Amino acid sequence: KGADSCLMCHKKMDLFKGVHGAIDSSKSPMAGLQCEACHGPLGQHNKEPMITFGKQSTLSAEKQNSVCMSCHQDDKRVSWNGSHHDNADVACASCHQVHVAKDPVLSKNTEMEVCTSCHTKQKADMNKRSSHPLKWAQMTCSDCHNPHGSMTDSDLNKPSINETCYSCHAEKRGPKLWEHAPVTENCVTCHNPHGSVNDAMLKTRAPQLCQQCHASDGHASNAYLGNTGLGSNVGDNAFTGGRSCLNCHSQVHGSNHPSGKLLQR
Amino acid sequence: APAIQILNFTFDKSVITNGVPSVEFTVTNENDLPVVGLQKMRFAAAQLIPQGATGAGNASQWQYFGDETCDVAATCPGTFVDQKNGHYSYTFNMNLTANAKITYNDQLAQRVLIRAYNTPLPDGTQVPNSNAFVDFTADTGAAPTYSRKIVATESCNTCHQDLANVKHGGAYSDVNYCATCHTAGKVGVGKEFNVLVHAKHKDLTLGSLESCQSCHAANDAAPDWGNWSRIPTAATCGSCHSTVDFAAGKGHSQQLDNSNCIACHNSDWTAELHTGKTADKKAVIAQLGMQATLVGQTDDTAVLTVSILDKDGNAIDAATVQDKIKRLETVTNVGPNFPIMGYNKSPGSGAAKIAKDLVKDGALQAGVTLVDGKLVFTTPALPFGTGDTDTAFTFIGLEMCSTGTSLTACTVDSATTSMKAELAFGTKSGNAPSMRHVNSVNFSTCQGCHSDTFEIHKGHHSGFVMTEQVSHAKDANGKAIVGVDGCVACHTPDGTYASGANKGAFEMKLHVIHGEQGVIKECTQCHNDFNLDAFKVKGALATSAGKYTTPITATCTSCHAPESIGHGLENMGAIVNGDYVQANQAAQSETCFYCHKPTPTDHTQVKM
Amino acid sequence: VETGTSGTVGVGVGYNSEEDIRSANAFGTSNEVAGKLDADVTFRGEKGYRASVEAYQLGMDGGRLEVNAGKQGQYNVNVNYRQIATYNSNSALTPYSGVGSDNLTLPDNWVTAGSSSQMPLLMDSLNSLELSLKRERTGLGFDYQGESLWSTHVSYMREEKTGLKKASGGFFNQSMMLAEPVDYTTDSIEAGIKLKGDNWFTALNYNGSIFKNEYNQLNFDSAFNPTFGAQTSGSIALDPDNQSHTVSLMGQYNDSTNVLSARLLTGQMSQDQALVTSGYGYQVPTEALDAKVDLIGLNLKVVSKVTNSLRLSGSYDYNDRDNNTQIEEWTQVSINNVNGKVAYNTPYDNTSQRFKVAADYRITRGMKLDGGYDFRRDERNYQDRETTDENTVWARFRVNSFETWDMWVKGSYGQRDGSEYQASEWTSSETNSLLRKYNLANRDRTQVEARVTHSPIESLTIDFGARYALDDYTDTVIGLTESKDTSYDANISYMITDDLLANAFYNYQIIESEQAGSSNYSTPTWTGFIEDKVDVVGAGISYNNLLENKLRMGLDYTYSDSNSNTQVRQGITGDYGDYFAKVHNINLYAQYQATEKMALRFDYKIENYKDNDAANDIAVNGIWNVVGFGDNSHDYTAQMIMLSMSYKI
Ligand code: HEC
Ligand code: HEC
Ligand code: HEC
Ligand code: HEC
Ligand code: HEC
Ligand code: HEC
Ligand code: HEC
Ligand code: HEC
Ligand code: HEC
Ligand code: HEC
Ligand code: HEC
Ligand code: HEC
Ligand SMILES: [Ca+2]
Ligand SMILES: [Ca+2]
Ligand SMILES: [Ca+2]
Ligand SMILES: [Ca+2]
Repeated sequence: KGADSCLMCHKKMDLFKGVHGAIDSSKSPMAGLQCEACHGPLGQHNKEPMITFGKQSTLSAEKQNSVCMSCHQDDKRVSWNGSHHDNADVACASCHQVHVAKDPVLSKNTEMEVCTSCHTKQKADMNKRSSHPLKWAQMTCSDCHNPHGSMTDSDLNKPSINETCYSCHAEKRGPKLWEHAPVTENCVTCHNPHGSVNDAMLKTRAPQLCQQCHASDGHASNAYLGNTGLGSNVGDNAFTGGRSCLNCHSQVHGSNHPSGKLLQR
Repeated sequence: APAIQILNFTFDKSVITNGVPSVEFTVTNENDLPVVGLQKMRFAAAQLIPQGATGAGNASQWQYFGDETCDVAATCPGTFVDQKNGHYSYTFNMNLTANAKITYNDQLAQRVLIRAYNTPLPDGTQVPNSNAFVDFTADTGAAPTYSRKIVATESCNTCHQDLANVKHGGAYSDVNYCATCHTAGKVGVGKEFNVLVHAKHKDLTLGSLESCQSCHAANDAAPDWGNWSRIPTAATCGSCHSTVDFAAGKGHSQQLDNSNCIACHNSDWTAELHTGKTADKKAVIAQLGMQATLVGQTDDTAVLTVSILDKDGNAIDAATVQDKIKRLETVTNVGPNFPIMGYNKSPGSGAAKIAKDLVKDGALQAGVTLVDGKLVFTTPALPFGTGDTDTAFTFIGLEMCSTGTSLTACTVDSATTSMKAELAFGTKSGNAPSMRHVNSVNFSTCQGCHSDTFEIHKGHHSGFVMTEQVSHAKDANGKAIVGVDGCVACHTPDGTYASGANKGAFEMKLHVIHGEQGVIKECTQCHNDFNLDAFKVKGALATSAGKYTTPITATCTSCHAPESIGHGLENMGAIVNGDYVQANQAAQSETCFYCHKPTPTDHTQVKM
Repeated sequence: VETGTSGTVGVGVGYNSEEDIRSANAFGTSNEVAGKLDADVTFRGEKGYRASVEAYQLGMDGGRLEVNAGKQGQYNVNVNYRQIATYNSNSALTPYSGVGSDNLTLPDNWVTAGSSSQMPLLMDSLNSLELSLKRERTGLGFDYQGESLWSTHVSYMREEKTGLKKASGGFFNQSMMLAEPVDYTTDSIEAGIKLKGDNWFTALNYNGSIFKNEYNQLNFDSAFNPTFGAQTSGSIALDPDNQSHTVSLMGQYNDSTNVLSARLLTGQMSQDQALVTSGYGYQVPTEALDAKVDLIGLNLKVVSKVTNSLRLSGSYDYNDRDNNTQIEEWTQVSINNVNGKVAYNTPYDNTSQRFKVAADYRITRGMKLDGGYDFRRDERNYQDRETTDENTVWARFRVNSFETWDMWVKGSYGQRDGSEYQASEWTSSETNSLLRKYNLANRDRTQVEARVTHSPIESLTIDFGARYALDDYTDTVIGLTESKDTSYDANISYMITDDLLANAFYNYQIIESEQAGSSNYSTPTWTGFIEDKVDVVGAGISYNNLLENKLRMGLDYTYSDSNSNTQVRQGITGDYGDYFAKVHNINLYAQYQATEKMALRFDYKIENYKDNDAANDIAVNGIWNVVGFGDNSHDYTAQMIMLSMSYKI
C-alpha cells in the first residue's frame, strides 16, 4: 500500500525536517496512515463527511483538535477537554505548527510572545518594578502553568499554589517550628505571582501589609503617618523606614528557632 | 440680690474665618435663667497636633496661639457682642496665620477657651470666676475626630477640693484649661503638663498617689483617659523616673526618641507594674477580719476575747493562722467620750492605758490563751466608775506576714501587711455601753487623700486599717459611718508618751499635723459638722508637759498661737497651760461659743 | 543533510558599561564582556538512531542546553542544563566581615555604641557587598516507550543556588542588616508508569523534592551595646534542610459523548534538622524536630455533551494537609519576663475542597455562551475562623461572526462567608475584637472583563480590553476593607503590505486598597490609602528583506512607570514619599545572511533606569536603632552591544 503520491502534486515550502516528518517510529508516517492521519484520504480531496480536506489552522474549522487528541492524550493534556483554552475555542494549531522543523512555541526564548498575544495583562505585569525574570527570557509561563489545563485553579503545573511555588522556592517549604499561617496556607495571600509595583511582588508592603492582619494593642496597631510636615519624616523610624516591621521581625516566612514564635530570629 | 453661683456655657457656633476665630454662645445660671450684662472675659485659642504627627511614639500636643481680654467698660481688642437675652459672641483681633511661632493649620482640631472674670454685672450682681472651652473643626464648626482629654477635674478635687486653690490666684478651675496652656512652646521645658504634674506629686507620701487611678481613671469627661498606659515617652515617664537619661544611655538602654518605647512597654505591662502593689495590698487585707468582745468583771477587770474571721466573716480557729501573725496589738482605755486612763498614768485616776500584744512573731504572749479557737486575755483592774466611765473600750490592730497576695508564716526578713482594725466596748454594770461620737468626722474624707488602705502607724506599730469593721453608727442616707473614735485609746487628754509636749490628745493631734500641710485649706475636708455639744463632757487637755488647758481653747490653739488671739483667753474663764485641778475646774466656764458660731464651711463666724 | 550530522552552531561576544549591577539583568551576565555559544545539531542513520543537541545562549544567564539520544520510538535519554541569575545591587555597605559566610564579625577594634549615629568605627569600616542569586540546574532523564501501551519516565535534576539575601538580626529593637548567605542544593526526582489505550489511559507518578542548605544558622556580633538580656552576638535559624515525597495515580476515560478524569495523590513532607541553641539560654525540649506533614489529594472531572448545542461539566477537588508535628513547650525570650514566656507551637492543618459545575451552550457558530457556579470550602487550624465558604457564579459570552470584529465579555460575583469569628488564644497579645484578617473575612468579589479585536483591512488589527475587579470586605471594620483593580489595554499592528511590520501598545492598571486601624484598641481611628499603579507603552518596527542577501532587522521601544503612593489619615494625613521605577528600553537588532553557510547578527540596547524608595534613601546610620545597608536608589543609563555568528555544519 502506502499512497506515496499525495506529495508529488504538492510543491516540492513545508519541509518535514521536524518530528512529524520523521520516519523511524510506529507513530505518524511509517507503520501509520501518513498524511491521512492529519488530513484523510478514503478518497482524497479534489473528489465534508469522510473526505480528505482537513484545513488545520486559525482559519476554517473549529473543534478540529479531535485529530491530534486521538494521538496525544498523555499525562499533561488531561483536563484539556474542559480547559479554559478548549472552551475558548482555542486550537492546538493556533499555538503549535508542524510544517516547519523545530516548533517556535517550545523555544523558551519565545513562549512568551505567543502567550502575551492574548494575555495582554501579563505584558504589563512583567514590566513592573519587581517580578519573575521573564522579560529577558530567563523564565516563561511554562515554568508555572500548563497551557493544556491542569486540575488546579489557574492551570498550574503543580497540584496546589504552594507546591508549584516550592518547585523553585524549596527553602520555604515546611514544616517549620513556628510558621506564619498565611505563608503555609496560600503564598499569594501576600504576593502577586506575575509582578508588582512593590518589591518582592507584594500586593502591599512594609507596615500596612502586616497591619491588615495585626491589630493588637500597641506598636502593631498605631498610625504611622510617615512624611507629615509636622516633624515625622518617613525614613527616620524603624516602622516606616528601612524594612519597616521586618527590621525586628525579619523571619516573615516562618522560623525554626526555639524562640522564633514572634518571627524574630 | 441672689449673687450668681454658677455660669453654665453652651456653644452654638465656633469657627475660624480666614484665620480669625469667632465664637457664639449662651450663658445661664444655676437655675437655667439667662445671664445678661457680662463685663470682663479672656478668650484663648489653641490647636491640637494629633498622635504621631510630630514623630512615631510621640503624644498629641497643643499649640497655644494666645489670649485677649475684653472689658466692655474699657479696652477690648476684638468684637464683643451682647444679645441681651443670654446669647453672646466674640470675634478675635488676632489672625492665626500671622502667628510668629505657630503655623495655623485649617485641618487641626481647634479649641477656644473662656475665663469669665469675677466682674459684677452693671446692675450690681456678683459674677463667679468661671471657665469654659469648646472643641471644633476650623471650617465646619463640628465635633472633631480626635482629642486630648486625659484627666478630669473631679479626680484632682478629691484632694484639692477646687483646682483654683492650687495656682495662678484662682484664675483657672478646670484641668483642661491648664492642660491647654501648659504645652511645648508656651511654657518652659519641664513645665508641660504631662511632666509638671507628675513631678509635683512624685515625692509625696499620700497613699492615694501610689496608684495611677487617683488621677487616671475612666470618666465621661475623659475619652482619652487610657493614654496613661499607651503613650510611653521619655518626657512623661522620666517626669517620675528622673534618674534615667534616655539619650545618654544611663540607667536604661539608649533611647534617642520615642519610636521604640511602645514596642517594649506594652499597655498591659505599664499598667500592672504600676497598679499591682495597691492591688496586692487590697487582696491581702481582704482575707481576714476581726470581731472582739469585752466583758467587765466584778473585780474591776475585763475579759477580752478576740475572734479572727474569714473572708465572709465566719470565725476560724486562730491557731490555723497563729504562725502568720506578726503582731496582734491591743489598747484598752475607759471613758470613750473622755478617756480617764492616760498614755502614762493620768493625774486624776492615776491609771495608764492597758497596752498588751496578744501575739508577737507567731507566739502567744504571757496571759493569753486559746478557747473555742479564740484568743482570751484579762486586763489588770481598770478604774471603772459611773456614767461614761462605766464603759471600757479596746482598739485592736493586726499585722500579718505576707508575700504578694499570700499570707505566709512569719520569718525574720518577712514583709507585713496591716489588716482591718477592730473596736470593742464593754461595761462593768452590764448595762448598755456608752460610745463616742462619729458624726463630726467621717473616715471617708481621709480616703480621698490617703487611700482605702491607709495602714495608719505601720512601722513602730501593727498598723490600723479603718473599715466598717469598727463602725457603730449610720448617717442620713443609712450608710455605715467609719469614725476615728478608736484612736483615743492612745491619744488621751493627757497626751501620749510626752504627756503634753507633742499635744497628743486627739482633739488636737490631727489639727496640728495637718494645719502645716498646704493641701489642707478648709475644715470641710474632714468635717461634715462640728459637734460642739461634745465639749460639754470634756475635761481639760494637756498642751505642754504636765500642764492643761480648757478644751475649747485647747482645740483652737492647735493652729492658733495662744499669743496671737488679740482679745486674750484668761478673760473668758479659760485657763491656758495651768495645772490639772485648776484647768479642769474651769473646763466648763469657757465663753467662746457665746460669740463664735463656726461651721465647717466658715469657722470664723461670730455673733456679738 | 537529512541523514548524518546536520544543523547550525554559533558564538557571540558583548560588552557593557557601566558597573551598576542592575544592568546585568538586561545583559547576559555581570562581567564587563560577555560570552555566548549557541547550537542546534542533529544526527541520524543507524536504524532510527537520532541524537540531537541544542544550546541557547550558553556562557551567560538564561543559558540552556539539551542533548538527546536513543532510538526514535523505543527510548530516549537526555541531559540538560539551565542557568538563571538575577542581580539586585552592588551599592550596599556593611561593617561586617565574613560576608558570604556562616559568621559575620566586626573588627576586633570595633567600638559598640547605643546607636548607629554614635558608633565611631561604622563609616570607616563599611565594605561594599553584592546582592544577587544564581541558579545552576543540571538534569538527566531516561524515557522508555513500549510497543503498545506502557511507557516509562525517570528523571533527576540538581539545582545549586548561590548568593546573598537581605536579612535582619537584632536583639529587641536594636537591628542590623545582615548578608544572609544562600548555598542551597535542591534535588528533584520524577518517575512514571503510563498505560495508554484507544480512549483511556492511567498514570502512576512519583515526584520527590530534597532541599539541602549548607549553612543552618547565621551568627553575628552586635554592633550595639548589650541591651536587656546582655547579648553580644545573635544566631538566626536559617531555612532547614527539608524533603517532600508524593505519588499520584491518574485516570482518563475518553469517549465521544462523555469524558472522566480522576487524580489520586498521597505525600509526606518531612523536616528533622537539629535546633539552634547558640545565643539561647534556655533548655530545648528536643535536640531535633521530627516534623512531618501528610498530604492527600483527590480530583474528579466529568465533561459530557448533552446535545451539540450545549456541553455540561462538573468537577470536585480535595486537598488536605495535616501537620501532625508534635506539640511541646518552648521558652520564648521576653522583655517583660526574665525567665522567658512559655509558648506552645501550633502545627497548622489546612483542608480545601471545591465543587463546580458549568455549561457551554453554542446558540450559533461564532456565538458561544458559558455559565458556571463554583463552591469552595476551606477549613483551618488555630486561627480566628474555623471554616470559610465562598459561592461564586460566573458567565462568559463570545461573539466572533459579525464583520471582522471578535468580542467576548465575562463576569463573576462571589460571596465569602464563614463560621463565628473570634480571635485566637494562641497569640502573645490578643487582637482587636473588630479585626478581620482578609483571607478569612466575609468578602464580595465582583469582576467584569471585556475584550474586542477588529481588523477591517488586512495587514492591520487592533485589540483592546478593559478589566475591573472589586474585593469588598463588607463586615470588616478593622483591617483590609476594600481593594479594587482596574486595567485598560490597547494593542495595534499594521503594514501597507510593505514587508515591514509595526506594532504599538499601552496598558494601564491601578490597584486601590483601603484599610482601617485602631490606635486605642477599639473602633477605628485611622485609615490607610494605598495606590499601586503602572503605565507601560511601546512600539516596534521589523523588516524582513526577502529575495535578497537575506537581511532582516528591527527596532523596539518600551517605557514603564511603576508607582506606589500610600497615605495614612489619623487626625491629619501623612504620606510616604517617592516610590517608583521609571525605565526606558530600546533594542536595535540586525542580521545579514553573509556567506550563505554563515550568518551574522548585531544587537545594541540602551537601558535608562531610575528607581527610588523614600524609606531607604537614608544612610547607614540613618535610623538610630538600626544598622542599615544605605541608599538603594538607582539612576543609570546602560549601553550594551553584542556580535553573533552562526555557521551551518
Ligand atoms: C493535484 C492533483 C493535487 C493533489 C494530488 C493533492 N492536492 Fe492538496 N491541493 C491542490 C492545490 C492546487 C491546492 C491549493 C488550493 C488553493 O486554494 O490554492 C491544494 C491544497 C491543499 C491543502 C490546503 C487547503 C487550503 O488551506 O486551501 C491541503 C491541506 C491539501 N491540499 C492536502 C492534500 C492531501 C492530504 C493530499 C493527498 C492525500 C493532496 N492534497 C493531494 C492540489 C492537489
Ligand atoms: C498554547 C495556547 C498551547 C496550545 C493550545 C496547545 N499547546 Fe501544546 N504545548 C504548549 C507549550 C507552551 C508547550 C511547552 C512544554 C511545557 O512545559 O508545557 C507544549 C507542549 C506540548 C507537547 C510536548 C509534551 C508536553 O509538553 O506535554 C505536546 C505533545 C503538545 N503540547 C500537544 C498539544 C495538543 C495535543 C494540543 C491541543 C489539544 C496542544 N498541545 C495545545 C502550548 C500549547
Ligand atoms: C506575607 C504574609 C507573605 C506571605 C504569605 C509570603 N511572603 Fe514571601 N515575602 C514577604 C515579604 C514581606 C517579603 C520581603 C522580604 C524582604 O527582604 O524585603 C517576601 C519576600 C519573598 C521572597 C524574596 C526574599 C525571601 O525571603 O526569599 C521570596 C523568594 C518569597 N517571598 C517567596 C515566598 C513564598 C515561596 C511564599 C509562600 C510559598 C511566600 N513568599 C509567602 C511576605 C510574604
Ligand atoms: C496659661 C493660659 C496658663 C494656664 C491656664 C495655667 N498655667 Fe500654670 N503657668 C503658666 C506659665 C507661663 C508658667 C511659667 C513657667 C514657665 O517657665 O513658662 C506657669 C507656671 C505654673 C507652675 C509652676 C512652674 C515652675 O516654673 O515650676 C505650676 C505648678 C502651674 N503653672 C500649674 C498650673 C495649674 C494647676 C493650672 C490650672 C489648674 C495652670 N497652671 C494653668 C501658664 C498657665
Ligand atoms: C495626678 C497627680 C497624676 C498622677 C498621680 C498620675 N498622672 Fe499621669 N498625667 C497627669 C496629668 C495631669 C497628665 C496630662 C494630661 C493632659 O491633658 O496633658 C498626665 C499624663 C500622663 C501621660 C501622657 C499621656 C499622653 O501624653 O497622651 C502618661 C503616659 C501618664 N500620665 C502616666 C501616668 C502613670 C503611669 C501614672 C501612675 C504611675 C500617672 N501618670 C499618675 C496626672 C497624673
Ligand atoms: C497607740 C497604740 C496609738 C494609737 C492606737 C494611735 N496612735 Fe497616733 N500616735 C501614737 C504615738 C505614740 C504618736 C507619736 C507622739 C505624738 O503624739 O505625736 C502618734 C502620732 C500620731 C500623729 C502625728 C504624726 C506622726 O508623727 O506620724 C498622728 C497624725 C496620729 N498619731 C494619728 C493617729 C490616728 C488617726 C490614729 C487612729 C485612727 C492613731 N493615731 C492611733 C500612738 C497611737
Ligand atoms: C482632718 C484632716 C481635720 C481637719 C482638716 C480639721 N479637723 Fe477638726 N477634728 C478632726 C478630728 C479627727 C477631730 C476629733 C474627733 C473626736 O472624736 O474627738 C476633730 C475635732 C474638731 C473639733 C471638736 C468638735 C468635734 O466634732 O468633735 C472642732 C471644734 C474642730 N475639729 C475644728 C476644726 C476646724 C475649725 C477646722 C478647720 C479650720 C478643722 N477642725 C479641721 C480632724 C480635722
Ligand atoms: C523594633 C524597632 C521593632 C519593630 C520595628 C517592630 N517590632 Fe513588633 N516587637 C518588638 C519587640 C521588642 C516585641 C516584643 C518582644 C517581647 O519579647 O515581648 C514585639 C512584638 C510584636 C508582636 C507581639 C506582641 C503584640 O503586640 O502582639 C507583634 C504582633 C508585633 N511585634 C508586630 C509588629 C508589627 C506588625 C510591626 C510593624 C508594623 C512591628 N512589630 C515592628 C520590636 C519591634
Ligand atoms: C500531522 C500533524 C500532519 C501531517 C502528518 C501532515 N500535515 Fe499538513 N497540516 C498540518 C497542520 C498542523 C497544518 C497547519 C499548521 C502548519 O502548517 O504547521 C497543515 C496544513 C497543510 C498545508 C497548508 C500550507 C502550509 O503548510 O503552509 C498543506 C499544503 C499541507 N498541510 C499538506 C500536507 C502534505 C502534502 C502532507 C504529507 C506529505 C501533510 N500535509 C502532512 C498537519 C499535518
Ligand atoms: C494576613 C492574614 C496576615 C498578614 C498579611 C500578616 N500576618 Fe502575621 N500572622 C497572621 C496570622 C493568622 C498569625 C498567627 C496569629 C494570629 O492568628 O493572629 C500571624 C502571626 C504573626 C506573628 C506572631 C505573633 C504572635 O504569636 O502573637 C508575628 C510576629 C507576625 N505575624 C508578623 C507579621 C508581619 C511583620 C507581617 C507583614 C510584614 C505580617 N505578620 C502579616 C496573618 C497575617
Ligand atoms: C509617676 C509617679 C510615674 C510615672 C509617670 C511613671 N512611673 Fe514607672 N514607676 C513609678 C513608681 C513609683 C514605680 C515603683 C513601683 C513599684 O515597684 O512598686 C515605678 C516602676 C516602674 C517600673 C519598674 C522597674 C523597677 O523599678 O523595678 C517600670 C518598668 C516603670 N515604672 C516604667 C514606667 C514607664 C514605661 C512609664 C511611662 C509610661 C512610667 N513608669 C511612668 C512611678 C511612675
Ligand atoms: C526595649 C527592650 C526597650 C524599649 C525600646 C524601651 N524600654 Fe524602657 N525598659 C525596658 C526594660 C527591659 C526595663 C527594665 C524593667 C525592670 O527592671 O523591670 C525598662 C525600664 C524602664 C523604666 C524604669 C526606670 C527604673 O529602672 O527604675 C522606664 C521609666 C522606662 N523603661 C521607660 C522607657 C522609655 C520612656 C522608652 C522609650 C522612650 C523605653 N523605656 C524604651 C525596655 C525598653
Ligand atoms: Ca465590730
Ligand atoms: Ca503629748
Ligand atoms: Ca545542612
Ligand atoms: Ca493536625
